[PDB]
Amino acid sequence: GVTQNVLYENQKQIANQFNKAISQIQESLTTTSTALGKLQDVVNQNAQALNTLVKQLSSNFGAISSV
Amino acid sequence: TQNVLYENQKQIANQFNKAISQIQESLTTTSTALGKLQDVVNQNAQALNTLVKQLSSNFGAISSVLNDI
Amino acid sequence: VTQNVLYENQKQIANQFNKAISQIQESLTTTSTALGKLQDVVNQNAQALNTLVKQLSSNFGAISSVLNDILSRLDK
Amino acid sequence: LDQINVTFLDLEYEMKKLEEAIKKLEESYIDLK
Amino acid sequence: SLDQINVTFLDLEYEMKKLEEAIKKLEESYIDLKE
Amino acid sequence: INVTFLDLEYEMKKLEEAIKKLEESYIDL
Repeated sequence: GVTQNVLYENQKQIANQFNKAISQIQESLTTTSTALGKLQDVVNQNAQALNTLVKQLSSNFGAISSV
Repeated sequence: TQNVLYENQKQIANQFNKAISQIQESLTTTSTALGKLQDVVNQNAQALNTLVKQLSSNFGAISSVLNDI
Repeated sequence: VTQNVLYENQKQIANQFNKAISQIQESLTTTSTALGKLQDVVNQNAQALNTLVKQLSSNFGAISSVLNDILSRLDK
Repeated sequence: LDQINVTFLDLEYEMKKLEEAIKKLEESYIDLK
Repeated sequence: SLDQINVTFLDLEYEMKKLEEAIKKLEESYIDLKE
Repeated sequence: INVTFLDLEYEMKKLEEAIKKLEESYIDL
């Protein structure tokens, strides 16, 4: 009877703590995918800027060389 | 009562083990993405260093021609 | 007996849970650390690129104007 | 200098896999009697 | 001219804060089983 | 001009470890 009560109370704690942890894990995974998104956007943007710089560099180097 | 407690423990274990399986997949995914990010970042870092190399080379080559003229 | 089995199972559940939570926290600390590093390297190389564009425009302006004044001075 | 080329990044798959993970964690939840 | 080349910067401080919060709230989720 | 390189191999190792230690945390009821 008393033991039954203790086990029930422990299960209450286990469920509450578990569900709480799961809620936090989900938010942290949302945060992680958000950051990955941002990182990707900035990396690819600066990749593009670098390709475009190389393009305009070759064009100006060729224009100055021909002169 | 014994039956109810047993059934609740079954749920707790199944749900826990399921969540753990998903967490492992998501951590594998996260390390994979980090790997990719690193590879692309370092590749473009190398392209930038190499561009600076070839820039100094061409700048020095055109400067020395301009100076001797 | 039945009470013994339920007790043993709860002990396992708690230990395994708390262990998993400890590992999850370490992995989230690791993840934020990596994000920090990624940010630092990305922004550093972004700066290096802006600075390269600055010194590039300065040298392009300095060299591509010498050729034009030579276009005028080779006609004299 | 055309031999200097840069690379691009696509993690869409990874991000989809995370969105999946978070949705399947909703499923794992606990409701006792 | 080359002013059309623009470089961007990254700020994921909010994201890292949200992770630090998550970890701190997982500390509140441990199980102190009353023996 | 200074460019820098990234090395998060330690971090990825630590994640692989985490995943492997989560395999030890399942519940055999």
